[PDB]
Amino acid sequence: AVPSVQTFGKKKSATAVAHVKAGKGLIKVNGSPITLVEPEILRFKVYEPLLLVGLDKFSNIDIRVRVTGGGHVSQVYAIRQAIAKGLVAYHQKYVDEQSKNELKKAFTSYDRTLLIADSRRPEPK
Amino acid sequence: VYSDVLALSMRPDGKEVAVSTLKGQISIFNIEDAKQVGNIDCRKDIISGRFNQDRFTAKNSERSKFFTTIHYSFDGMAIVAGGNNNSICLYDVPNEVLLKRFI
Amino acid sequence: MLRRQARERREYLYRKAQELQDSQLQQKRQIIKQALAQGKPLPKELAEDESLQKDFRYDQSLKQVDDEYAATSGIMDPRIIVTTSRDPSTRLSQFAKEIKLLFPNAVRLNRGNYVMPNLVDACKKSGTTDLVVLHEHRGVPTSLTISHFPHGPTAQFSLHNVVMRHDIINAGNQSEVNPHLIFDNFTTALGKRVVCILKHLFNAGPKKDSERVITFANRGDFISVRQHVYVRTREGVEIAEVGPRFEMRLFELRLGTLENKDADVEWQLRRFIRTANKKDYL
Amino acid sequence: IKDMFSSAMEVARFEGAQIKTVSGIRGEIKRALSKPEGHYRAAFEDKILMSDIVILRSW
Amino acid sequence: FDRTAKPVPVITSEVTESLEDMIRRRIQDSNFDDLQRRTL
Amino acid sequence: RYANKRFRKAQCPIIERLTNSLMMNGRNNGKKLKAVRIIKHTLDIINVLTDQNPIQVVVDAITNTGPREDTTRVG
Amino acid sequence: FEARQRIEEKNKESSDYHAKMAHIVNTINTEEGAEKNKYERERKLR
Amino acid sequence: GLKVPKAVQKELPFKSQIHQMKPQKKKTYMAKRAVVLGGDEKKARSFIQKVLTISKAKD
RNA sequence: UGACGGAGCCAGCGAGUCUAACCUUGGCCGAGAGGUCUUGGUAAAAACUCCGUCGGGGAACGAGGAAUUCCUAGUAAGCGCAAGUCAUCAGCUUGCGUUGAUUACGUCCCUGCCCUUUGUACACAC
Repeated sequence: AVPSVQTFGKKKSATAVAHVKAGKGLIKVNGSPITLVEPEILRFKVYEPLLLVGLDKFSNIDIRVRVTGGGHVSQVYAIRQAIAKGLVAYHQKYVDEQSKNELKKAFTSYDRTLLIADSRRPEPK
Repeated sequence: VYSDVLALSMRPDGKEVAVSTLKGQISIFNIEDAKQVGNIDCRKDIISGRFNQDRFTAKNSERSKFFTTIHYSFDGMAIVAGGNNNSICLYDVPNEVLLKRFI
Repeated sequence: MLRRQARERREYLYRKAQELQDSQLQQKRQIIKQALAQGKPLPKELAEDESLQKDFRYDQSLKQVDDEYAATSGIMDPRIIVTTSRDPSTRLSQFAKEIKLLFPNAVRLNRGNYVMPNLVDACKKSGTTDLVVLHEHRGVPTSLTISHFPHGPTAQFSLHNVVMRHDIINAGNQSEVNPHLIFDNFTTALGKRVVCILKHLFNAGPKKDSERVITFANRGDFISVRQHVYVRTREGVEIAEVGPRFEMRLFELRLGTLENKDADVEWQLRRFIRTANKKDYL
Repeated sequence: IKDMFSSAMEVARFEGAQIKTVSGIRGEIKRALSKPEGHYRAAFEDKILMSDIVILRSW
Repeated sequence: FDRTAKPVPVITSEVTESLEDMIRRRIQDSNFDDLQRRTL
Repeated sequence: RYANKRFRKAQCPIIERLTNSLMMNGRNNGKKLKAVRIIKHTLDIINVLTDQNPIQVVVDAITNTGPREDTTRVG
Repeated sequence: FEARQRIEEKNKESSDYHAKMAHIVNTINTEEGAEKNKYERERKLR
Repeated sequence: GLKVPKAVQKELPFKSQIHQMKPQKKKTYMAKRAVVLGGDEKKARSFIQKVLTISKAKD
């Protein structure tokens, strides 16, 4: 068996599926390395998990994502969401709970939107 | 919140709300801007029972791994929490730790 | 909760279907009650009966507003979201402003980027007892849909002979007091349904000496609608026309909420049927 | 509908009227057009085919 | 020829006045339609 | 979510404020990527000419330009 | 204006036609059938 | 034959689902391998086709 | 507040054997009706992103006065595809997406509008 964990990400109408496997230590957003998600004003808004948690936590494992739906800004937000959620899910399934809880704390320190997308419901008056 | 928030307590300061959720979690949300300031995972450290008539383990059980009542102390420092399980816990907020766990 | 909505609506449709299936028992018990009071022989069918004939004690103990609203006909205030169609031209926005003004208990929503399933949700979930959607044609208004969010009915009217108040004159302001209502010439069962919908659209129990009246008149299958202020004199009553004045015509009634587009249709304006124009209320 | 008429005058005269496609489905003639000069629009019964021939009775 | 649907009415002095007098008489009689409290 | 309560607008970072107010224009409504590219290049010019620090200069500008006593037309 | 006039007159004419039609058919039924049942009551007598 | 939109076919409840089995593109091993007889077997399979079609039309 | 050439990349609605133009030269065939071929002219995803280049219009007009009208969050304003639903809509109408702010979230002073001006409810409290 291969240690394996999947998560999701949803901005406006954009889907982002993210597999996370234990493996050779890389990151691929749909068949092309994450350094070439194209917007280029947002590539760091994609990196944000990578950087904020430091690399080795990723050096251990392989992350594959595919994204669809929405557009540019929505897809970038969706990938960042899926990466972060996938990281915490894998570290709470096959690795230690201390990493789990402190990762969740680091994220919710920075900006909670990496975890719970807001379903930004319409409002009465 | 990730789960359903089935117990609610509010700080004397009135700036913070402690919320206890069916995933075995207590959160502390600040209320001037609505955001999760500090969380305390509890699911692990609850001494929860196995009834005489059951047919599954008291580890794999899932009837009794959430906190159903919450209250802060009055320095806004500690939480007393209790459930429909065997034990009453007493967390310390600023470090997010368990100070003790009675039976 | 949508689990709860689905269950509650399903119960309702089932209860209605069985009321339909036992109205004949209503009529039969009516016959037996009649004969018992004024002792006359029973027909063969009832006479040979022994099951009903026997249990007709409880049912002997047994024993108007329309149904969907009777749950809260006069208890909470029905509140309304008047909502423009989409990308609304300024004249249409003016019209929606004035209609929100017209009703009491009404509030106004600009429609941009709100889809109907999402609007219908956020309504059902906030509690907004009615929805109004307005459609235009080069600033002119032509369509008005009235939807009732507790899984209720939606009457889609057309509306034609509009007159806009800001267009009329610098007439000042309305009275916006809980109004009085006048309804004329609604006769058929459909007429009663329409008056039921509009009435429960309005508020309840106006203060016994209010000053403005809104009136819905039937004239040749076209509803007219006016607003008026009336100040009583000792010799007569003279009034001032106010509010929009426009001519309105029902053209379908979906028993679902408006977004359904495949709900159950009670009536629809047949207008290629060969005898279309000889009859009223078609 | 494209050749029952040749002038918007004419179609305005005849509009709001009652027609039946040879197929036997009813419908009404409703509004003249502009950029073509005699073509009008009808609201029919069902999706009227291109392979039909619409008619209008007259005495 | 024939036709499919009665065209819309157009308002005039006669229509306005007839509706207006029906309204005024209904006021003189105070015959009114309205949602009443269901008390208790 | 910086415009729901009264002051979430305050809690929002400063550079985001500047970027959005910058894209507020007649034909620049709805091009935030244009706004952000714009401010990035501006700060580059800032660092090249005035050597010290863009963000510090931005903060200094905002504080020194904030008005401190206004008037209102009397009734 | 022509539309409203024409539809009005057509409705009046069709309704009046129906009324006359029922008037006639029913008067035949009443008168004739009455005297026929008279004659039949006669025939069964013999 | 009828055809279903994507939302419908992606949301049908389990039991009442549809079964659209897509054509196989990359020719597979067994379909490569299998022999199909010739000559008299050729003509015989032709004949059986013909006979079954006839009897079906008859019935 | 730009123009132009190549690049870069992402949507959601909709799927009835039904969805779609007319004039024109002349060939052949055809008893004809007509058919085939020629034949000439007129009707119908954007923005965004990275590289490159340039540096007033054929009498009117250079972002549109005075007054008045609408607007508080996926809202203002941009931007393209699609459908045409028994009323209404092609001079258009309605949906579906993507990009996404500024500033009050207060006050009854003005402008109107409402209300009440008797606790009646059952404590403790004014």
